[PDB]
Amino acid sequence: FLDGIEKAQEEHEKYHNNWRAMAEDFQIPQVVAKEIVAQCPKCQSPKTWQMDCTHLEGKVIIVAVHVASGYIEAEVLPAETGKETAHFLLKLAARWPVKHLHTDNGDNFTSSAVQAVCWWAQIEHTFGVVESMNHQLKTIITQIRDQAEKIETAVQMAVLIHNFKRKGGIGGYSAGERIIDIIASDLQTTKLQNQISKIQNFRVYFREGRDQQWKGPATLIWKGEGAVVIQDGQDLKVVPRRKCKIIKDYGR
Amino acid sequence: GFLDGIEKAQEEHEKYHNNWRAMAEDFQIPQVVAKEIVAQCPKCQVKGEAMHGQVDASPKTWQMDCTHLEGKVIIVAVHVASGYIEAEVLPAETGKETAHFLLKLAARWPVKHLHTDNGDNFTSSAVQAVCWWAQIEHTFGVPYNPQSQGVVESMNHQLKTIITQIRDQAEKIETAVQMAVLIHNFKRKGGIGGYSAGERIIDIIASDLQTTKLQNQISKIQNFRVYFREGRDQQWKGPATLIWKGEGAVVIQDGQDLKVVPRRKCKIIK
Amino acid sequence: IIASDLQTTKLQNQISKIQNFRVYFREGRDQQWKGPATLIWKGEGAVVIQDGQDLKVVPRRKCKIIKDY
Amino acid sequence: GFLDGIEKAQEEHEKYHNNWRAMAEDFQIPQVVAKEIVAQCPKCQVK
Amino acid sequence: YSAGERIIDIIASDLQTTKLQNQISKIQNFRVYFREGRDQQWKGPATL
DNA sequence: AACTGGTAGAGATTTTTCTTAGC
DNA sequence: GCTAAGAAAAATCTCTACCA
DNA sequence: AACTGGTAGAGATTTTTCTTAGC
DNA sequence: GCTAAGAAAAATCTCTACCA
Ligand SMILES: C[C@@H]1CCO[C@H]2Cn3cc(C(=O)NCc4ccc(F)cc4F)c(=O)c(O)c3C(=O)N12
Ligand SMILES: [Cl-]
Ligand SMILES: [Mg+2]
Ligand SMILES: [Mg+2]
Ligand SMILES: [Zn+2]
Ligand SMILES: [Zn+2]
Ligand SMILES: [Zn+2]
Repeated sequence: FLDGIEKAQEEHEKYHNNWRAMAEDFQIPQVVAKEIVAQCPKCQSPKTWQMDCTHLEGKVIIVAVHVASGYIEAEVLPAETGKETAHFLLKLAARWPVKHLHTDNGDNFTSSAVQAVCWWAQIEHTFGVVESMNHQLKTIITQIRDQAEKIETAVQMAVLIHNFKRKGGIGGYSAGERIIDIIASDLQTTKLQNQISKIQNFRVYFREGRDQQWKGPATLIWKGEGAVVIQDGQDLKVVPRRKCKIIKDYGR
Repeated sequence: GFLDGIEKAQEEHEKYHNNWRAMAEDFQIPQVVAKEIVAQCPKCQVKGEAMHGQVDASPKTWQMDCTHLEGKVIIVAVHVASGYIEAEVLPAETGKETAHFLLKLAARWPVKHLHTDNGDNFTSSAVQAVCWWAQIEHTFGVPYNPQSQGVVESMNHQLKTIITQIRDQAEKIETAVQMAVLIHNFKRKGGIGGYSAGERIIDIIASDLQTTKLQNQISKIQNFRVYFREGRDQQWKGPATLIWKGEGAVVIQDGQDLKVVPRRKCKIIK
Repeated sequence: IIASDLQTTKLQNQISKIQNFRVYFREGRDQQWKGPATLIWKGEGAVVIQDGQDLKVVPRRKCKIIKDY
Repeated sequence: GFLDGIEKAQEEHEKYHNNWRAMAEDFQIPQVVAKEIVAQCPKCQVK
Repeated sequence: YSAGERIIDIIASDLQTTKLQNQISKIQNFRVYFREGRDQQWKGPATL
C-alpha cells in the first residue's frame, strides 16, 4: 500500500500520469491519486454548443452542434424571428445540459426573447465547425431526398443517419457514443470532487512510534478500516488507526 | 350420512346461491363438497385473483401516451429504465404528427422497442412506416387496461403538478410545458442512485456500452471447456464454455444459455 | 391387443388430466363477466384464451381459472 | 365436477359392492365421500 | 511468416494475457438492481 | 374543541388428521 | 405393539376491486 | 403460444455522529 | 486520558393519491 503510494509518486515525478491510470495500475484509491495530481506544480468543454441558421429549398433550417463530439440537432423554422429561435433554444436546453452557447452576430440571435431564455435557463451567450456540419448535412439530405415527400422528414432522417450510422475517428465510434462517454466522464469527476471536500473537512492528531506526544494536525485524505492516509509537510504517510485521533476542523 | 345432505345442498344453492361455509355448516357436509357445489355454478364466479404483473424495463424501451391540458393535446414519451421525459404540444391528434414526433425521438436517442395503448393515432400506417424505416418493435397493450403503461401515466401526473407550480412564469402553454420538462429532468433528485433523470439515462447507456466491449475482449481469448452432468436423468451434454469458476459453483454457457452448475457435477478439460 | 389398449387408456388419462381448465374472464369497455373458455398459454401477468374460435389476451387480474379435482 | 361421479359410484356399489379406494381412483371423487358410500351399505365394512 | 508478423503476434498474445487478468475485475466492478418474483421493490446492489 | 374506510373472496403457505408399511 | 413416513384436509395470512 | 402498475412525498422508527461531564 | 450518557442529524421503512 505504502509501496504503491511511493511508486505512484515516483512514476508521476517521471512521466506526469493522470489519476485514473495511477488508480488502475498501482491499486490505490481514487482520492489519493487525485491528491497526487493536485500536489504537482506543473499540472495546474463538455457543455458548449454552437448554433447557426441556413436555407434549403426555401425553408429555414436551424442547426445546433455539440462541439466536442459533433452531435447535431436540427429543426425547420416557419420564420426567422426571435421567438422561434428562443423556443428552439428552450427545447435544446430542456433536453441536454447546456451551459455555454456560441452564436454569430445575426438579428434573431440578438433579441430580447433569446436574452430572456438565456437568463431563465442560466446560459452564457457569446458572439463570434458549424459550416462544415451544414455542408455534410446538406450532402446527406441530397443523398436521401427521394425517400421522403416533405422536407422535414428528410431533415430528420439525415440527422439520424449522421448521428448513429456514420462511424469514424480514433476508436471507430459514432457521435452518440462520443457525447454519452464525454458527459459520463464529467459526471464522475463532479461526484468525486464532492466526496473529496466532504472527507477533507477533518483533522488528525497522530502519535509516532516510541513516543508519547501527539504530533501536528495533519490533513485527512482517506479513512480506511485499519489505515489512515494523512498529508503533512507536502508528504503523504500511512498511519494505523490505533495511533490516530480524528477531530473536526472549523478553519474556513 | 350426508348424501341426502349433498342433494339438499344442491337444491338450496340452486334457489338461494349460498357460499360454501353456509352449506358446510347447515348440512354438515365436508368443505371439499361445498366448495365443489359453489365452483360448478355460472351465476357465481365473479372475482379476480388479486395479483399484479411487472412491465418491461429493458435499457432501450420507451412508452408513449397522449393527454389533455387547457384544451391542448400534449404527447409524452418516457424512457422506462431511467425516467427520462420528452414532451411536445400537438396541434391535432392525427397520425402524421405522431409519426413526426416518433421520428424526431428516434433521431435523437437510440430506440429499439416502443410500447403504446390502442389509440387511433398510434395504430396508423404513418407510424407503421416510421417504425419500419427506423427498425423499431412496436407493441400494444391489452385494450382498456391502463396499468400496462404505468410509467407514462405516472409521468403525466408529475408533469401536470409541475405545470401548476410554474404556471405564472410563462405566457403560453408551450413555454410552460418545456420549462416543466427541464425542471423534471435536471432539478429533481432522488431514486435509485440519488440521481436525476438525465444523469441516470447517461449512466445506464454508457454502462451498457462499456460492459459489452469489456466482455467481448474477455470472451475472445477464452479456453477451458467444461462437460457437465445435469437433468432428471444422469446424462451427458455437449461442449460448453466456462465463464466463471467460483467457490461453490461454476457458471457455464451452453447453446447461448447461462447456467449455474455445482462444482461436484462438472469436469474441466483444457 | 388388450395390454396395448390398457397402455393407450393410461396415457390418454394422463394427457386428459394435464390441461382440462376453464376460464371466466372480464373484458371490454363495459367490463362484464363472460362465459367459459379454454386456456392455451399461461404466462406470469396475462393469459391467452380460446373462445368461439377467437384468441384473446386477458390479464390474470381479470380472469378466474377453474381446474379439475 | 364429480357430483355425477358420486351418483355413478352409488349405482356401482349398489350393483357390485366395491371398496372405497377403487371407487376413489375410478370415479375421481375424494376419499371421504367414497368411505361414506361404503359406510352406508349394511353388508359392507370399510377396511 | 516474416519477422514483422511474428513480432506483432508475440506481443499481442502477451498483452492479451495480462489485460484479460485485469479486465475480469473491471467487469466485476459494476452494480445491478434486480427484481424478484411477486414483489414490487428493487433489491440491493448485487455484483455483476 | 369531540372526528375517522370497509367487506368478502382467491390463492399460497403452514398446521392438523388419518391410513399404512416396517421393525 | 409401537413408530414414523406420507398424503389428504382444514386453518391462516396476504392482496385486490368496488362502493354516484 | 410470448403478456404484465408505478412514482414521489409524508411521518415514524432505527442508526450514526458529535459534544461534554465524570472518574 | 479514557469512557459512557445524551442529544442532534442522517438513513430507512411503511402507506397514500392520481394518472381520461
Ligand atoms: C381511447 C384510448 C384507448 C382506449 O382507452 C382509452 C381510455 N383511456 C383511459 C385512461 C385512463 O383511464 N387513465 C387513468 C388511469 C386509471 C387507472 C390506471 F391504473 C392508470 C391510469 F392511467 C388513459 O390513461 C388513457 O390513455 C386512455 C386512452 O388513451 N384511451
Ligand atoms: Cl387501451
Ligand atoms: Mg392513452
Ligand atoms: Mg393514458
Ligand atoms: Zn504532474
Ligand atoms: Zn351459485
Ligand atoms: Zn355394499
